[PDB]
Amino acid sequence: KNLRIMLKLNPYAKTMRRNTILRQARNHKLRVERAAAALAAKS
Amino acid sequence: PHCSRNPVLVRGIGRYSRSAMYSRKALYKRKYAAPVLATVTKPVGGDKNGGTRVVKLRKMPRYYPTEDVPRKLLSHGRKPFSQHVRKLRASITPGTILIILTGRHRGKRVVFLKQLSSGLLLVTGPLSLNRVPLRRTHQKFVIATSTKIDISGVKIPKHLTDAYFKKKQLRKPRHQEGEIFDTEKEKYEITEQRKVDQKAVDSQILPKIKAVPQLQGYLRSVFALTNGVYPHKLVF
Amino acid sequence: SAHLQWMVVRNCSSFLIKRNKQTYSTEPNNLKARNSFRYNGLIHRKTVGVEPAADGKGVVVVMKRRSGQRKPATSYVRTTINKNARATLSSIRHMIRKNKYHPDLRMAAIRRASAILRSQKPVMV
Amino acid sequence: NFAELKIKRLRKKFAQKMLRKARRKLIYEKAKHYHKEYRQMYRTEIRMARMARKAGNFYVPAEPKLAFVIRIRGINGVSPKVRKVLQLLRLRQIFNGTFVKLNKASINMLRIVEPYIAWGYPNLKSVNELIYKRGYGKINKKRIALTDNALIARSLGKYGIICMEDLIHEIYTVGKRFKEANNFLWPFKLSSPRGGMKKKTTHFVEGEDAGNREDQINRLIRRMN
Amino acid sequence: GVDIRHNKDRKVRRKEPKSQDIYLRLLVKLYRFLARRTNSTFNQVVLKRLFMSRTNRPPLSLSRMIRKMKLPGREGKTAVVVGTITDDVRVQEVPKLKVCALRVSSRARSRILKAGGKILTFDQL
Amino acid sequence: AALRPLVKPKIVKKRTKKFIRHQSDRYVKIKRNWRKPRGIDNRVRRRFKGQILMPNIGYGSNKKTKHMLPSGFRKFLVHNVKELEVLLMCNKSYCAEIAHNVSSKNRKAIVERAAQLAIRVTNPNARL
RNA sequence: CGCGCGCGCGCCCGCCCCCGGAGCCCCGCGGACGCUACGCCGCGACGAGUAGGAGGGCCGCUGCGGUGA
RNA sequence: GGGGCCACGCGCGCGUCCCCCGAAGAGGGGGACGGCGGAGCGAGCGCACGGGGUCGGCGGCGACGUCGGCUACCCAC
Ligand SMILES: [Mg+2]
Ligand SMILES: [Mg+2]
Ligand SMILES: [Mg+2]
Ligand SMILES: [Mg+2]
Ligand SMILES: [Mg+2]
Ligand SMILES: [Mg+2]
Ligand SMILES: [Mg+2]
Ligand SMILES: [Mg+2]
Ligand SMILES: [Mg+2]
Repeated sequence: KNLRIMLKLNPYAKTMRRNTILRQARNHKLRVERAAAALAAKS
Repeated sequence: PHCSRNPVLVRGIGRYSRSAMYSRKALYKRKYAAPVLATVTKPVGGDKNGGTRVVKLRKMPRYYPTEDVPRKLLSHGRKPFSQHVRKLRASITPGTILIILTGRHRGKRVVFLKQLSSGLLLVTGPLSLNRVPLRRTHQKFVIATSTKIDISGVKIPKHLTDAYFKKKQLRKPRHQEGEIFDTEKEKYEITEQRKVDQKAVDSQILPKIKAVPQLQGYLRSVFALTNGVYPHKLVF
Repeated sequence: SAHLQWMVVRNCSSFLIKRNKQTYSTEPNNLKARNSFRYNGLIHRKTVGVEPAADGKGVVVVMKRRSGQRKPATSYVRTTINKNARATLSSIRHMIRKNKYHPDLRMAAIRRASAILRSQKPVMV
Repeated sequence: NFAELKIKRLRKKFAQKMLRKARRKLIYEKAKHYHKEYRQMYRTEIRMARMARKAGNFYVPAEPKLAFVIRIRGINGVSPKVRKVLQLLRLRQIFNGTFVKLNKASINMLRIVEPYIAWGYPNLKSVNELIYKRGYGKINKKRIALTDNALIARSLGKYGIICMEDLIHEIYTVGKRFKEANNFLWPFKLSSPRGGMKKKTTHFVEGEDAGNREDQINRLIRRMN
Repeated sequence: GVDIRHNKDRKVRRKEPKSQDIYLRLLVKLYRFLARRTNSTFNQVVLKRLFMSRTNRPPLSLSRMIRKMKLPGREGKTAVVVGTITDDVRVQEVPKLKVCALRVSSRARSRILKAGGKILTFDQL
Repeated sequence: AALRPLVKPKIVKKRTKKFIRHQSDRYVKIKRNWRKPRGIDNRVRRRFKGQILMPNIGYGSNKKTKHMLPSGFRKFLVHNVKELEVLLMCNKSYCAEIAHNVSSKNRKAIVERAAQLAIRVTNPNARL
């Protein structure tokens, strides 16, 4: 639960944590605009 | 002094890594290889006889206690009240109408102006209608309704602060003996400056209110509960 | 020797007091008046003690002479000093520190002195 | 001649800041390697069966290497033979747990104390949640919490194990130095299952908890921890 | 609950000498410090034997000492005992020795010093 | 006014009542002082519900506050001025209490001096 | 192995007092507010109980020797 | 000119080796690695805070029939 007490031990997890956020946001973006494209193509 | 070149992504993490920040702030092309009790220090003086004199600052104690108390250990993030972060519930926005439910002006419907730098809210249930002036109120001893108006165009003065809505009592010059000690007029009396402030605001609040029909009776009435009115069911 | 005197005098002594889960000692020249090796006047080749003046003004200081022991009549030196409570503490502080006379008793002396001078005034109006 | 000494101490601090910066860089990189390791070992299984389902064959995957073991019955009315086997596995109290490696010797023991335990074939997430949260060390015959890597290395670095991840590697992949890593750990002290159990007096074919509940052990760990 | 046993969780060694002989106890104050503050085990052993009782500290005879120190290598080296030294009148040729002990008999004392020997205590050790 | 002690931590007492002996409500030869029961068929010993409770060491009190009065002070008993002057330095942790056998004409003296040295007295107005 | 590696001051060459007190968490000059060493402090694990065995009792009753000016 | 690297200081080498200009080796770019020269250099502030167990550099009301008082007298449940 605590960021620092995790990472005092394992520093690499700050990178693994920074990743897996930017990836999600990027993946969120694609679905939404693309699903919007077809929907606007429906009507 | 440049504002921070590392943006924020989540609290405690940034969007960039070490190698990239290095390049941004250019740590290349910025390499800095930079590599007998006689002395009477502070006290000084001058006076008449025998020559001059050397007066000594921060003199020593007279009286020592018989027993003292040790120090504390150290801690991280125990800020004081003048440094906290202020929050606010989401359903409260400038112009909203709010039900007071604790005090003397209890169960009345009022209007919200803004939030100060202490977490307390500024309220004017306009004195003509509700008999309720500029006051401070707490965001948690109140309900927000879903009933709103547009207030953006309005002039609230600068001088209106937590330092202005302060109580003033507890006067030490007293006999300290008798049937006394809340007797310096015993009472509260109104300045004119408050009056001036209430007038100058409600002058430009009130016309907007009358742009909504029936919005006055809602602001002269009083809220209460009765038979068959369970509050978790009713939306506000 | 000191420990030898001590290992007899822990528990059996006329100046000893043991009641109410507390333990005190009343020998003359005992700062903090507790039953201890560090605080006891009768045991060491060097000791300091502090008392009130008999006339009723100032503090009496007591130091041991180190040369002729086993003849207690002329083993103790005394001074009485009466000044403004900042000169009085400073004088004491200078004795001990600058002569290295049993310097683990410095502030204990001072606290005992101030207590006396605080009492040795019109504590009542 | 004081300045010579001052400079001597101020130098000698270099010996400690540089070492620490090195070691913290070391720990970083190994974990980055282990990341790549675990992926390959996951995807590799899949790649095989797809390559085999394309033909008409099958794929018999490997058998598991380690097991997790919980005790569920108490200490009251128990047999001598069984009281022994449990206290070799260090389960001297209810809802404690230990890892263990698997072979003909171990498995027959588990058949003997089958009705009193519940064991399974765990995954990686469960190993993480156990060790970080509820995971402590045995040191000088005392029980001390894993707050920093000084403790681990000082007692266990002669095996090439200097941090948490090195254990987890040594545990999850049952390594050459498993015995020492486990016996360093104190047996885990867990809380009772949030949500409830069906019936502890029976096997996990008749609606009970006992015996082997191979992959479903992880579902349970989520609720004990 | 926890299925363990408490029959063997107290140990039945000594922690201090059961006597009030005060000279003994000062020795014990000393060797605790040396055992606590040194990297040796000689200190440990001695501390353990000053607690022991008297049937666990039998007397050593002047005869055995000579046989055990006339052996090769044990030339110029001190002999150390945690009890008493007696005399053995069945021995005529008493050579030079450097003994340390608690007690030493009187006849034994004389002969040892008359060969040019020497007697020590644990303090001077 | 009243002499403040040095510290004033809150005090907590795990049990507040006393422990009465068993079968003392029936009878008058039997007293309120605790004597432990030792019979075979007895149920305080065997610890049934709804019965007398026996004192163990878990009711034991914290050590920072043990023999500590409600006022923060701990107590000490005297008979004359001579044994009062030993409290001069512990004048913020411990207090004084004068015995029951002292005469009126001497209590006045002791109080008059304790007030000087700032040594609180937990019974300054008794005989008069 | 880049939080020192040769830093500073006079004029490479030299100085290189330095805590009877440096400067903040190691000072190899001496010391705890703790040091009744039969003392003070810190960690970690445990606590059912008849007959019965041991220990601690500043829990108590009557008298002797010393001692509480 | 894609997103990403606890990459790094550059000056001539300390090296096993290699893609290539080049014959296996030297000289040139660097890379994989060890790493440390023929370079590697180091002060002053602050957020500290998801860092070695909580603080408020935040407040209000109340007074000759009222305030407090487990424990200890009675009664009820
Ligand atoms: Mg059963
Ligand atoms: Mg529930
Ligand atoms: Mg059920
Ligand atoms: Mg059954
Ligand atoms: Mg038992
Ligand atoms: Mg036993
Ligand atoms: Mg009680
Ligand atoms: Mg029975
Ligand atoms: Mg028991």
